[PDB]
Formats: sequence, C-alpha cells, structure tokens
Amino acid sequence: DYMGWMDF
Amino acid sequence: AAVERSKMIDRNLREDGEKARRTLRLLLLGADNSGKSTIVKQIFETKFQVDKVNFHMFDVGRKWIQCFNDVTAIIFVVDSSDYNRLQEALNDFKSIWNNRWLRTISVILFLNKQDLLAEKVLASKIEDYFPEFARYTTEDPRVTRAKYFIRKEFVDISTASGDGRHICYPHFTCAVDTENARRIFNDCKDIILQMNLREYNLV
Amino acid sequence: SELDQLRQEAEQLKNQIRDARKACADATLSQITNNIDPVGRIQMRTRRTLRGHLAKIYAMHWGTDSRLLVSASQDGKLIIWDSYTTNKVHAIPLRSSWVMTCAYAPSGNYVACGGLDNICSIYNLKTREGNVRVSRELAGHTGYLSCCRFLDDNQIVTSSGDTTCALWDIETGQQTTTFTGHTGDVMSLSLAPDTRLFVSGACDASAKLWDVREGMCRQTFTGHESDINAICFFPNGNAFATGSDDATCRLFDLRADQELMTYSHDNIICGITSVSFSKSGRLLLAGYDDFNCNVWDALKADRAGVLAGHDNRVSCLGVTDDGMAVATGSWDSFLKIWN
Amino acid sequence: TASIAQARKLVEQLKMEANIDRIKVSKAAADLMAYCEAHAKEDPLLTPVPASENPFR
Amino acid sequence: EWQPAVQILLYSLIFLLSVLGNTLVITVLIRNKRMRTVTNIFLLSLAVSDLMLCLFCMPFNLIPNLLKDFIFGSAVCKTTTYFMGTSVSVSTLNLVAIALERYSAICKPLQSRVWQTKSHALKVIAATWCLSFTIMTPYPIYSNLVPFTKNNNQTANMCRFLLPNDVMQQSWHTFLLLLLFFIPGVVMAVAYGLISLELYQLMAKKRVIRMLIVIVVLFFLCWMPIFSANAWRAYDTASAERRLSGTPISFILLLSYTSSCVNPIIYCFMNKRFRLGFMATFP
Repeated sequence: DYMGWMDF
Repeated sequence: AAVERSKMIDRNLREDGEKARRTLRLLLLGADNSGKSTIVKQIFETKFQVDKVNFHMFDVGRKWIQCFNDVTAIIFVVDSSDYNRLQEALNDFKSIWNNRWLRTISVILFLNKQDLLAEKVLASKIEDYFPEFARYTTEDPRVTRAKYFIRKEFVDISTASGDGRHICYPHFTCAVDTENARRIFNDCKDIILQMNLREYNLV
Repeated sequence: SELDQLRQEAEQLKNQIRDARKACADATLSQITNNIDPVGRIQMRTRRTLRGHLAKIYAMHWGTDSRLLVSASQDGKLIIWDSYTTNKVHAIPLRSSWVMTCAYAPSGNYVACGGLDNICSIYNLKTREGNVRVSRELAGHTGYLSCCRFLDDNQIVTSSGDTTCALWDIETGQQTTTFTGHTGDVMSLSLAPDTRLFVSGACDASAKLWDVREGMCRQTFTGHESDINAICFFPNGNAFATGSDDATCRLFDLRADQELMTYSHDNIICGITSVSFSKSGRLLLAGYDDFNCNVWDALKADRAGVLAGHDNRVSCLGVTDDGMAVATGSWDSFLKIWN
Repeated sequence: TASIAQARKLVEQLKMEANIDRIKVSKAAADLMAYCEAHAKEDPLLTPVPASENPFR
Repeated sequence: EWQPAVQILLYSLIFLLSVLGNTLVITVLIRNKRMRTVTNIFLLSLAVSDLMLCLFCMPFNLIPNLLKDFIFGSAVCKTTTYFMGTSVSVSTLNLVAIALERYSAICKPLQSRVWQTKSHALKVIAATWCLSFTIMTPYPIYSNLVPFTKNNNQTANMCRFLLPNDVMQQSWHTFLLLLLFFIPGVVMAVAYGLISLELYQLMAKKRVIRMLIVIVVLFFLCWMPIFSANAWRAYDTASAERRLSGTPISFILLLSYTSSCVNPIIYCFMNKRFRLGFMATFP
C-alpha cells in the first residue's frame, strides 16, 4: 500500500 | 583598447571609494570665544583615530553648508562662561538645527569652558539676561542650577522640532578635557546604530 | 550732512532709473508672444547614464566638440567622459574634495576646477608624458569659488563667495581685473557669445552686466525675492535668464534694462539649482531641488516637459554646442544624457 | 568718511546706470522672438532628429 | 471525507497566500529602487526561494496524498524532489544570513562599515544559491517511482528516495537535519538573543524584541517536526510509516511550508517603509 513520504 | 583603459580607470575609482568609506567625516560650527580649535585633540581640516575607527573634521574659515549635508555629525561649540552672547549662540544653534539641508544630521553640542561658568556663578549676572532663571530648580548647587538651565535652553530648542530624524548630544567641556574624542566616538556609534535600526528593517 | 545728501541723491537717482525703465515698459513679452505656437509636449528620454562617481556630482561642462565633457564630484575626482561610448578618457585626483565648479577650455587643451579651497586650478590635458598635470593654481579670492569659464587658453573669469568676480591671466597667475559691486556672495557667471561681456548672479538677488575689457558694471537687474543660484546668456547675447531660491526663473533683455518674463507655477515650491538654453534659445531648461528638471517655453513661459530620472537634487545641467543633447548631474552620483 | 566715500561711488554708479540708452520692450521682445524663429530648424531639442542622424542612438 | 476536505482547504489557502505574499514582495522590491538595501537584497532572494518552495512542495505533496498514488512521471518525481530540497536549503541560509547581517549592523555598527555593502550581499546570495543547487544533486539521481497495485487491480506508484545502503541513508538524514535546521536555528537564537540584549540595554524597543522572539519561535515550530520525522523514518522506516504515513505527515508538511507563508509578513508587510513602497509601487 501507499506508505512512507518524500523528504520535504 | 580605449574600453580596457575605461575599465582599468573604473577599477581604481572603486579602490578609492573603499578607502573613503573607512573614515567618518565631521563638521565644526561655532563663533570665536568657543575654543573649537581646543575641542580638537589631534576649508581647514584635521584627522584623528579612536578604537581603530578613523575620523576627519573640517571647518570653513547659508550656501557652503550644503556641501556637508551627508557628514555623520555636526560638532557645535558654545562658550558657556558669559551670557552676553549666549542668546547669539542659541539663535545660531536654532539656525543650524532647523536648516533645510541638515534635517537628518545629529548635533554633538559642546558647552565649553564650563569651569569659567563655575567661577562666574561662584563669584554671576545670569538672571539679568534670562529672567526665567528666577527660581529655576533642576558640584555646588548654584553652579548645577546654571549648568542645567544653560543646557535646558539648547535641548528644548533641539526637541521643539526634529520628529526623531536627528538628535542632540549635549556635553560640558573644560579646555583641559581630553575625553572629547571618546564622546564623539560614542555618539557616532549611537548615530550609526540609530540609522542601522531603520535600514535593517527593525523599525 | 554729506552722508545724508548723497543718500538722498542716490534715492533720487534710483528713482530716476525706475522711471526710465517704466517709461520703456511699453508691452510685456507675453503680449508680444501671445499669437505664436507652443513648443508642444517636449517628450525626452535618457540616452546614456555615466556611473563612475561615488559622491554628490556638483558641476559639469561640455567640451567644444559635443562628445567630451568634464564633471566634478565631492569624492575628489574630476572625470572626462566620451559621452558617445561612455568611456572614461581620464580621471584626475583633485587636491581638495570640496569642489563646486568645473570648466572645459574652448581649445580642449585644459580643464579648470575649484570650490571651498578658494583656488581655481588649471589642468593640462595634452602633456608629452601622457598623464594630466596641474598647469597653474590661481590664488587671490578670500571666499569659495562658485563658478569659472575660460575665454581662451591664457584667460579665465571667476565668481566667488567674497562678493567679487575676477579675470585672470593664466600665464602670470595674476588678476588682470577685479569686478566689485555685488553685496551678497556671487553664485554664478555666464560669458556672452562674443566674450566682450559677462553676467553674474548673487545672494542679494542682483544680476549685474560687466565689461570684460573696461572692468565696470554697465547695468544692474533686480526682481527675485531670494538668492540667485544660476545664470545663463540667451544664444543671441542680448538677453539672459536667472534661477533662485524664490522658486522662479527670470528673463531680462540688456537693452531694455529690465525683466521681460518670470517662469513659475504654484505647484513648483522649491529652488532652481541650474539653468541653460537650447540651440534656438526657445527652451529654458532648469534643474530643481525636488529632484526633477523642467523644460520651459522661454517665450510663452509654459511648462513644456520634465526630465524625471534622478534620486536626489539635479545639481548641474548643460546643453551641447551642437544642440543635440542635454547632460544633467545630480546628488545621486550619476550623470544622464538626454535626447 | 568711509560711508560718505563709499556712498559717492554708489552715487556715481547710479549716474552711469542712468546715463545708458534704453529701447522699448516691444522691440527687445520682438528680437528674441525673431531670433528663435531664425534658429528653429537648427535646434534638435525642440524637435528630435531621426535615430539614423542621432549620435546617441 | 471531512479530513480530505479540510486538507485541500488548508493547502489551497496557504498556497494562495504564500504565492500572493512572495510575488508582492518580489514586485514592490524590484519596482522601488529606493528600497534596495543590503537587507532588501536578502528579502528579495528569500521571497524567490519561498515562492519556489510554495510552487514545488505544496501541490506535489498534496495531490499524491489525495490520490494515494504518485500520478506524475519519473521526470516530475526527480525534478520536484530537487527543487523541494533546493528551496528549503536556500531559505534556511537566507534566514541565517539576515540574522548575522542584522547582528553586525546593530551590535558592531562602525566595524561593519568596512564590509557591509550591496556587493558583499550579492556575493553571499550567489554563494548560497550555488551551494544549494550543488548539495541537493542526490535528489534527482536516487528518487524514482516505486510500483505497487491497488485493490481495484490498477497499477500504482509512490515517489521515494534511497541512497545505496542504510548507513548512507542514516548519515545523509543526520547531515541535512544538522546543517539545514539545527545549527541554522541555534545561530538565529544567539544572533537575535544578542541583538535583543544590546537593544534592551522603550515601547519601540519592546515592539522590536517581541518580533525577534517570534522569529526564533516560528522557525523551530515549522521545521523541527519535518526534520525529526525524516530522521525517525531513516532509522525505523517501518515504525515511522506505521505512525505518520497518510494524513498525519501531510500536516507536519503543511506546518513546514507555512514558513514560506509567514516570511513575507514578518520581514516586509510589518514595516511601512516597505508598506509605503507598496503604495508607491502601484497606481
């Protein structure tokens, strides 16, 4: 699934 | 080849606009009897240095005053010892303070030969020249009454108009005093600080 | 009793002067120029900006060829500009920074400079060693130099704060004539197109006409309420204009010995710094303390245009001998060339 | 005596400035008007020259 | 749908305000030559870097978080990731540049006359932009769409960033949060601290000192959350994502971007010398 995030 | 000359000239004119920026320029005002030449401790001109900051004074031996509209500070010198010309100095100080070209130059005000004022008051006819000195009420207490009255008259001219654009820095000086260079240095530090606050968007 | 008798005789003579002028006052310039056509809107723009000075520009003068000009700044540089390319042809270090005037000799061989130093310094441009040098320093005024103008490579006329004007022989370094009769400081000077006469304007609001050969005041003119800062001959040599702290300009004709015109508008409220005429003398160009320069129709007295583009006082102004450009200098440290 | 000496000159000078011969201002005015018309076409500020002829672009 | 509806309202508002504020500061500071001072050179640079930050961070973090997959191409994931770090980096050194310039002018007024010039300001501007474009170069390199599939059997992606091993990942995230947030915030706490101390050593002075305190507070509130989260993920990417992924990190990101909304307010619009510049910039 959609997890984590870009850094900014 | 002509443009290589123009750029080599524009490089030496920028190297000179820096040697200029390193120095603070001051104008002296006052009548004779003031001791202007004794406030000095190092168009006539003279140079001195305090805490590695370099200063350059200039005095001319309503028109020529326009040249000095960008100096850091006017040094205005008054003789405190006799009151026959005190009003003359007050009219002169008023004329400097309200000048169209000087609306942003702060004045360092030297009330000079204050020891001769102390001798004159300890021996003075002051209330005959200024009737509103009667029952003034703020060293000897009488000398302090005169000194503060004398000072009060100039600083009330200096505050009757000015809008906080420029301020007056009053001092009492004897001809024997060495500290005038430190006083000018501190007041230049304060004048430069006051404009740095408005230019650095703090106020 | 002799002091009083003269004083009454001077009052009677002064009254005669007024009657002779009034009798001569048959029509105003604006009654004569009523039917003509207006200079239209003088739309004009900056063609060049000269960026080298680092303090207030105080004065500028064109060379006789409409390329070269000299300019003076209170950074202590006198700079010679090729206005077509903007190249700095030369930069001269002045011995004192407090300069107020600069001039170009008609030959292009020399420039002159002075101010709060009470000296006029002459600089030789055309040396064999390739560096500009001091030719002579003219000492003898007891108050600051407000203006200077060479008649030829050996003769120059000067104005001063000591209320005089003087004519110098540059080779000997001596005054050939002193001109005396102003009571205020003399602020400006202008030599007639034939160089036989000059006019000077002073802080007592007088303008005076002088004979260069005979050393005499021929005529005195009055009308401004306040100190005259600037003066300029009209191109024909029969008239001149003045500008003052009055916030007006005046025009006089020498032969009628009186004011023909005054240039003002109630929105203009500050002093005039400088004046000059176009090649026809149909336009009077004036610099102001409000940072503008205004273009006046010298004959209809209408405000014809504005040279807006400086961030401080327009300190000096000049039209070229070709009539092709106006230079303006300023207290922000740039010159601009216009039209 | 300096005030009386000076005043005699201030009188002489007014004697010279009165001895002059003045013309009517209508004539003086008409000459400045006639001069500007005779020199009108030769003045690039009152009417701009084309960009080919203009030395400053 | 309430949390998504609030999230689009918040992001679109803060975007519109940060575009409007920075573009007005850019406009009024380019038109008014009078307003060209050492400080206003840094404010113009800052407003441009904040405008980039607004345009390249805000919508490109919102849209994938709404759609729950990265809709744009690999070139867009690369290009945005470069400009995000670049604009975030230039801003944090333009805010440390304004604090150290202000400190020289106010605490050493004579000594700073030697160097504090419009040319010196432009040296520091040029060096800051070039060093930001330089160090952010890993972002368009190692940021590539990572695939998965949705419950509708649609193919889906998530733009991500990954140095070649976990030690490089952790050391990198430690470097950026100690050179684009920590020290940039301790030098703005000691600069505005010393300025407040010397200035206080009176109603105008207290109006200045409260702004200096508000500046060091708003910096730590906007940036501490996002810089600490990134460090958490670089250690336990699993726990960080289980906690913060989806809606929570979007608000930590909005809080970060709100810096580019407040900077025009506190540096420009609060001083009429510029407010009048605004009145002089437009008919």
